Amino acid sequence: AENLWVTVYYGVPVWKDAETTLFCASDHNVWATHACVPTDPNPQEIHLENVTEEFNMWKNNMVEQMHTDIISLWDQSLKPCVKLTPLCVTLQCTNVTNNITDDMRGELKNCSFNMTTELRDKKQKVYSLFYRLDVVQIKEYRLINCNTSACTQACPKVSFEPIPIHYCAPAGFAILKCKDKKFNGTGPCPSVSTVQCTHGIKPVVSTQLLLNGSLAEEEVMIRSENITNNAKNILVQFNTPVQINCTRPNNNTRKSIRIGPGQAFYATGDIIGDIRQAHCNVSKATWNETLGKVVKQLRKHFGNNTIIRFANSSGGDLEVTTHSFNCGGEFFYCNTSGLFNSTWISNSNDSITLPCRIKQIINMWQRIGQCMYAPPIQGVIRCVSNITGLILTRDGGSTNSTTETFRPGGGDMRDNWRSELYKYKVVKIEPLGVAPTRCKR
Amino acid sequence: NPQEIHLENVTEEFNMWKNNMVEQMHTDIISLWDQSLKPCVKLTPLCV
Amino acid sequence: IKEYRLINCNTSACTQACPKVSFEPIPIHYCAPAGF
Amino acid sequence: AVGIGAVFLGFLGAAGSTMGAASMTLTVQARNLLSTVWGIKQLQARVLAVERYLRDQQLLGIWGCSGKLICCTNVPWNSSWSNRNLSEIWDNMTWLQWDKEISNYTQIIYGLLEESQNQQEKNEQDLLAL
Amino acid sequence: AVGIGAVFLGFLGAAGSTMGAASMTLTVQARNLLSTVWGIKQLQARVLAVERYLRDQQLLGIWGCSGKLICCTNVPWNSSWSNRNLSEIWDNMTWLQWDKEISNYTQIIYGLLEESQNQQEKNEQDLLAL
Amino acid sequence: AVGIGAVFLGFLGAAGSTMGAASMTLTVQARNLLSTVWGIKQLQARVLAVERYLRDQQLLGIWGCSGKLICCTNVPWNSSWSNRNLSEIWDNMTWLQWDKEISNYTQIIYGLLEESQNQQEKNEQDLLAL
Amino acid sequence: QVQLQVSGPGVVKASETLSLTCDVSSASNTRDYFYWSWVRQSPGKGLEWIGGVYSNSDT
Ligand SMILES: *[C@@H]1O[C@H](CO)[C@@H](O[C@@H]2O[C@H](CO)[C@@H](O[C@@H]3O[C@H](CO)[C@@H](O)[C@H](O[C@H]4O[C@H](CO)[C@@H](O)[C@H](O)[C@@H]4O[C@H]4O[C@H](CO)[C@@H](O)[C@H](O)[C@@H]4O)[C@@H]3O)[C@H](O)[C@H]2NC(C)=O)[C@H](O)[C@H]1NC(C)=O
Ligand SMILES: *[C@@H]1O[C@H](CO)[C@@H](O[C@@H]2O[C@H](CO)[C@@H](O)[C@H](O)[C@H]2NC(C)=O)[C@H](O)[C@H]1NC(C)=O
Ligand SMILES: *[C@@H]1O[C@H](CO)[C@@H](O[C@@H]2O[C@H](CO)[C@@H](O)[C@H](O)[C@H]2NC(C)=O)[C@H](O)[C@H]1NC(C)=O
Ligand SMILES: *[C@@H]1O[C@H](CO)[C@@H](O[C@@H]2O[C@H](CO)[C@@H](O)[C@H](O)[C@H]2NC(C)=O)[C@H](O)[C@H]1NC(C)=O
Ligand SMILES: *[C@@H]1O[C@H](CO)[C@@H](O[C@@H]2O[C@H](CO)[C@@H](O)[C@H](O)[C@H]2NC(C)=O)[C@H](O)[C@H]1NC(C)=O
Ligand SMILES: *[C@@H]1O[C@H](CO)[C@@H](O[C@@H]2O[C@H](CO)[C@@H](O)[C@H](O)[C@H]2NC(C)=O)[C@H](O)[C@H]1NC(C)=O
Ligand SMILES: *[C@@H]1O[C@H](CO)[C@@H](O[C@@H]2O[C@H](CO)[C@@H](O)[C@H](O)[C@H]2NC(C)=O)[C@H](O)[C@H]1NC(C)=O
Ligand SMILES: *[C@@H]1O[C@H](CO)[C@@H](O[C@@H]2O[C@H](CO)[C@@H](O)[C@H](O)[C@H]2NC(C)=O)[C@H](O)[C@H]1NC(C)=O
Ligand SMILES: *[C@@H]1O[C@H](CO)[C@@H](O[C@@H]2O[C@H](CO)[C@@H](O)[C@H](O)[C@H]2NC(C)=O)[C@H](O)[C@H]1NC(C)=O
Ligand SMILES: *[C@@H]1O[C@H](CO)[C@@H](O[C@@H]2O[C@H](CO)[C@@H](O)[C@H](O)[C@H]2NC(C)=O)[C@H](O)[C@H]1NC(C)=O
Ligand SMILES: *[C@@H]1O[C@H](CO)[C@@H](O[C@@H]2O[C@H](CO)[C@@H](O)[C@H](O)[C@H]2NC(C)=O)[C@H](O)[C@H]1NC(C)=O
Ligand SMILES: *[C@@H]1O[C@H](CO)[C@@H](O[C@@H]2O[C@H](CO)[C@@H](O)[C@H](O)[C@H]2NC(C)=O)[C@H](O)[C@H]1NC(C)=O
Ligand SMILES: *[C@@H]1O[C@H](CO)[C@@H](O)[C@H](O)[C@H]1NC(C)=O
Ligand SMILES: *[C@@H]1O[C@H](CO)[C@@H](O)[C@H](O)[C@H]1NC(C)=O
Ligand SMILES: *[C@@H]1O[C@H](CO)[C@@H](O)[C@H](O)[C@H]1NC(C)=O
Ligand SMILES: *[C@@H]1O[C@H](CO)[C@@H](O)[C@H](O)[C@H]1NC(C)=O
Ligand SMILES: *[C@@H]1O[C@H](CO)[C@@H](O)[C@H](O)[C@H]1NC(C)=O
Ligand SMILES: *[C@@H]1O[C@H](CO)[C@@H](O)[C@H](O)[C@H]1NC(C)=O
Ligand SMILES: *[C@@H]1O[C@H](CO)[C@@H](O)[C@H](O)[C@H]1NC(C)=O
Repeated sequence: AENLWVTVYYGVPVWKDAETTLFCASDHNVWATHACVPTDPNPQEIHLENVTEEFNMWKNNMVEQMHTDIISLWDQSLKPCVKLTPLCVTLQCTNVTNNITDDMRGELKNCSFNMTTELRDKKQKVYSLFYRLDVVQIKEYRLINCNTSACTQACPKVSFEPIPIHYCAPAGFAILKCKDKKFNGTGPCPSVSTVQCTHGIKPVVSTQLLLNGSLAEEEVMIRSENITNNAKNILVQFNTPVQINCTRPNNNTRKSIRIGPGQAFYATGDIIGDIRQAHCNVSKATWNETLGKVVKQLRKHFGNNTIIRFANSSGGDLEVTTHSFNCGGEFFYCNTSGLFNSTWISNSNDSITLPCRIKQIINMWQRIGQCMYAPPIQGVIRCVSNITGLILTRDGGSTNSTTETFRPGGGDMRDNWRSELYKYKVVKIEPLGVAPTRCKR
Repeated sequence: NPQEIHLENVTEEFNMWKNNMVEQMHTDIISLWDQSLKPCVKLTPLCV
Repeated sequence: IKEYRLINCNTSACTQACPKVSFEPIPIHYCAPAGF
Repeated sequence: AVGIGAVFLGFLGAAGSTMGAASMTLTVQARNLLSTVWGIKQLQARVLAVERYLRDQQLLGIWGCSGKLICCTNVPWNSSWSNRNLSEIWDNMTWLQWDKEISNYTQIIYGLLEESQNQQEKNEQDLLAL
Repeated sequence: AVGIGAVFLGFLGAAGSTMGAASMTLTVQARNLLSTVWGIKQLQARVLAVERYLRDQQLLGIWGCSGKLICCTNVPWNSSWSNRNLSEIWDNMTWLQWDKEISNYTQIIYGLLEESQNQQEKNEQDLLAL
Repeated sequence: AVGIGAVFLGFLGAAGSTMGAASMTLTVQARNLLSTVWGIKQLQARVLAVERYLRDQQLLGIWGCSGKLICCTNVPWNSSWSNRNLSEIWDNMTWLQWDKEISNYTQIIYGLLEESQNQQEKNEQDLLAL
Repeated sequence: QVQLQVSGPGVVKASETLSLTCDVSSASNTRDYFYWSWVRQSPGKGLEWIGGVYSNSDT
């Protein structure tokens, strides 16, 4: 005695997980924002009351899409630039000993070489300054990348500064944002909203230290796909930033030499004045209190009575072993030994200085056979950044001892994008539904 | 047989100096010239 | 530089024009999509 | 209750509401279904949105519910698909839970709707001859 | 009629005519609204035309005016939108001037129209429930 | 035969069947009409498929047959198009032979239906004016 | 989320006219009418309702 008939409702508020291509929106640069749809002046963010949605940062297609997009943009930016194929030659290199400090002995090499000119039948003897990490002995030297592949010089006009990028779904798709604070990144989220676009995410490239990122609104957040698994990276988000001042004090002089028809190679002619190592300063008290907060948060996962210590990086390439980043074109690799060196017992104006090495031959992404030459930046350079998070790895994991060792990590830039896209997911809307009703056709 | 229509009783404001058609034609012509010059020899060794 | 060089050498390399490609102008009609 | 305005919910504000409450916001969801690194991606996204919208419209048309947000049908609802009464359907759950519950029987209902529409069209054609 | 020519009314011919006279030539406008560097932009031209036509059709459908040239609706006309009289607009103004006049009230009218269509659909469902 | 079961024909199973029998499988055929350099080729293919589907939909709409699989029209059937009776058409030959037969009289019939629907909508508008 | 910002002179002379302006910034562009109102609280006293107006009519 029911007499219920099918009724079709078009436009019901129903969605489910889907994978699509999010397009870019922004308010000469490596990240091409000229082709992006301009952002709306007043973004629309609609709160979904009585909606609990399952989120998972570690299986988000948005991270993969952003990674692929960034690599594609980098390749596009490097496509219309000079290829340094003639640069692979025998180099007569001597040690730079003119006004240098004890910590800079042997880091720079004054290398002379023959090079092509505008005319095919003419050659020129030129000289340059090359960092020790860029040249390998065959007094006879050659560039490190010569036995791997050719290098494409980065064009001087395009700026390496990150620009905010907003990711927007097409019609028929929605982006759900988890407004719930203290969020683990995995599981239910009761406070959920829908946004036409994500917030401005600056594609900051860094290892062992998340720079110019987003800060937690309540307290330090620890996130891990499997915290009990030592093989899974741990993402730490700070509630407050730590100011870090990174500087190269050398007054580098850029001289451009003609290497072919319409092809110019920018070498480092000479350093005007004293030569000293580039370095990064960080406040000691701020770092200490941040580490204390991180230790207290980690104690919630690894027990209140455990011993938390921060130590060396395990090892590997210079990109993963040291904090790698870029400061206005110059690519820095900083020895973060003084930061992660302490132990904690479960009971002033001075600052920590990290020495840094500058590099010109670079490999941003985890690829072999695709390298880039960074033109030198004229004059002193300095930058100020906000350390807002960390990428950590747990060493060992045996239950014999009560101590836990955490070491800096990085290398994979997918984790860097994950720290910003943790609260965002993409779904496809299904406006068609069928329900039972007493109504009949 | 092109099909023209007179818009009787109509007046419209024109501005030739800010017409997007001119810019579009310029871009299209530049793109065509770039396309036509790609699949043939580049005289790099001529510089001697 | 009796010695001479092409004017473009110190600016950029030159691409030889395709020999079978003609430079004759052809009329072009710029036509909008539907709804325009 | 004297000095008060009015603000209407957005695209999916009715998702967590009951089915009856959400049935009044169908047009809001409906209107939003249509609107080289970035060019081809945007073009493909537009084509995909057009294809999805046209697929939904074609399904509605072949069900005889063309141009109707709410459209009753002649297909009876048997207890196998859902044993729940109307009282706890339209006043105690949302549409997302409904999609979760009856996701298995969606294709059967769609096929029954198609066959019912075909039978209705044939019956109408036969009657119209007289 | 033996000796007589054919004056085919043209596209946008009644643009300058009054609204009353221009409303009689809606067909000539509505009938043909859908119909390496060159091909790539021809493709997106086709896509743009298709999506524009589909959005217009969707807007017509969600108001309950699908497949119609003139559609009488149930929403009242608020005098605040325009204080002009019927004889004024329908005999001393063109469609373009009307669009310029009420360019800032189109969205509210569309929202009211779709809300009224949803209400009408709900009322029809309730009527069919008996 | 008791205990036989049932299996229903697929996409074009009724291609070689009679027109009257083949008229039961309209929905099955209807639902199947929508679903770097190779990216361009596939985009062209799917865009053209969408354009053809919209062409068919608009062609039906200009006859007033929107959303109807079977739609009757007021155009009389002239004898010279086909002198066969209904029994010989709907019970002794398929749709392919029919289309082959009336391939010559397709465009004229389409124009006749188009003008008939135009006259019908004009008459409806005139009647609703009063 | 609707946000309200108040502005006006910090000091006004006696027997003069005090002018205060509250601006409204709303992230939603759909047609909506709010009811705006002014509420003043004296130092150490309870709140007082001055007056209000609709956002779509002169009421
Ligand atoms: C985190 O965010 C902070 C704050 O935004 C970042 O710190 C900023 O870093 C940028 C660049 O990295 C820096 O801007 C530069 O400042 C200098 C002083 O004004 C300028 O030298 C420089 O302008 C030159 O470079 C631009 C391209 O970057 C060119 O567009 C411009 O024309 C200038 O280039 C001329 O000069 C150079 C040098 O002589 C020469 O080689 C060129 O050919 C040309 O002649 C930039 O404007 C900001 O000042 C920094 N802000 C602060 C507060 O420190 C930080 O880097 C971010 N961290 C990370 C990891 O991304
Ligand atoms: C690097 O080497 C070059 C050449 O060997 C040095 O340039 C010479 O500088 C001296 C002193 O200023 C001049 O007398 C020579 O004429 C220069 N030679 C050339 C070829 O330019 C250059 O000073 C060296 N730089 C450093 C930092 O040691
Ligand atoms: C640049 O090229 C010249 C010419 O080949 C090099 O000088 C030659 O060096 C070789 C090896 O020492 C000698 O056998 C030749 O006699 C030299 N020729 C001349 C004309 O000097 C020169 O060493 C090259 N420079 C660099 C920096 O590699
Ligand atoms: C580093 O962190 C500080 C503190 O969070 C940032 O200063 C904030 O800047 C924002 C800009 O959107 C303002 O709205 C806040 O009011 C500022 N806060 C403070 C306490 O001053 C600073 O912008 C950050 N710098 C970088 C480069 O990320
Ligand atoms: C998180 O990682 C731990 C450690 O690997 C997983 O537990 C292990 O599961 C494997 C499965 O074969 C067992 O062999 C190990 O003995 C387990 N080790 C411990 C310490 O329990 C655990 O399953 C992982 N969690 C999830 C959710 O995948
Ligand atoms: C990093 O800190 C060091 C000291 O730990 C700074 O070195 C001082 O730099 C100032 C420049 O204002 C000089 O006046 C001092 O004489 C330097 N002292 C020493 C001991 O070297 C360095 O400048 C700081 N760098 C940045 C970028 O802040
Ligand atoms: C990084 O540099 C900033 C300036 O860009 C330093 O900020 C200064 O901090 C001192 C306190 O020691 C204040 O007296 C100055 O007024 C600040 N300057 C500015 C411009 O605000 C900051 O201390 C530096 N941090 C480190 C770790 O070296
Ligand atoms: C790990 O810390 C240790 C000691 O603090 C560093 O080990 C030194 O490494 C250098 C270069 O390989 C050797 O010359 C020293 O003899 C080592 N010292 C000791 C005590 O073993 C090591 O460099 C640190 N790791 C990193 C990545 O900085
Ligand atoms: C990073 O810095 C640490 C601290 O200075 C370096 O460890 C030093 O290594 C030198 C060898 O050059 C030893 O003489 C010192 O005794 C070490 N110091 C300590 C505190 O252990 C470490 O080698 C640096 N890392 C790299 C890769 O150079
Ligand atoms: C979210 O759910 C709550 C209850 O779970 C809804 O509040 C109910 O509203 C109905 C009718 O609107 C009342 O009969 C109930 O008594 C209310 N329950 C409670 C606990 O107050 C609320 O309306 C829902 N929100 C939305 C936006 O749909
Ligand atoms: C443009 O204006 C003229 C007059 O200004 C319109 O012609 C009028 O048409 C109406 C209706 O047919 C007649 O009642 C008037 O007497 C006509 N006026 C004159 C002066 O002859 C004309 O129709 C308008 N153009 C179009 C295309 O409609
Ligand atoms: C295929 O053709 C055969 C013969 O042309 C059809 O068999 C006929 O079926 C009808 C009714 O369906 C009977 O009235 C005839 O007597 C049958 N004729 C013969 C010779 O058997 C058959 O139905 C057709 N099948 C399909 C699927 O089209
Ligand atoms: C350059 O200096 C380094 C480091 O002091 C030393 O190992 C190397 O032998 C020196 N080379 C010379 C003087 O050619
Ligand atoms: C290039 O040479 C370096 C050191 O000379 C060596 O470590 C590396 O494996 C070589 N790479 C290749 C591809 O041969
Ligand atoms: C976050 O995810 C972890 C991993 O499963 C889970 O155990 C934990 O309960 C979650 N936390 C919250 C607050 O939901
Ligand atoms: C670097 O050298 C140039 C040229 O000698 C000079 O103008 C400039 O001031 C120097 N910069 C610094 C920071 O000393
Ligand atoms: C660590 O100590 C706090 C008290 O400060 C206590 O609430 C907490 O439960 C302890 N942690 C665990 C995991 O028991
Ligand atoms: C590490 O800390 C120890 C004290 O535990 C100190 O002696 C040593 O110098 C520190 N090393 C660095 C690189 O800061
Ligand atoms: C190229 O050479 C010509 C003539 O010598 C000169 O006028 C011109 O400025 C040069 N251009 C460049 C880019 O060097």
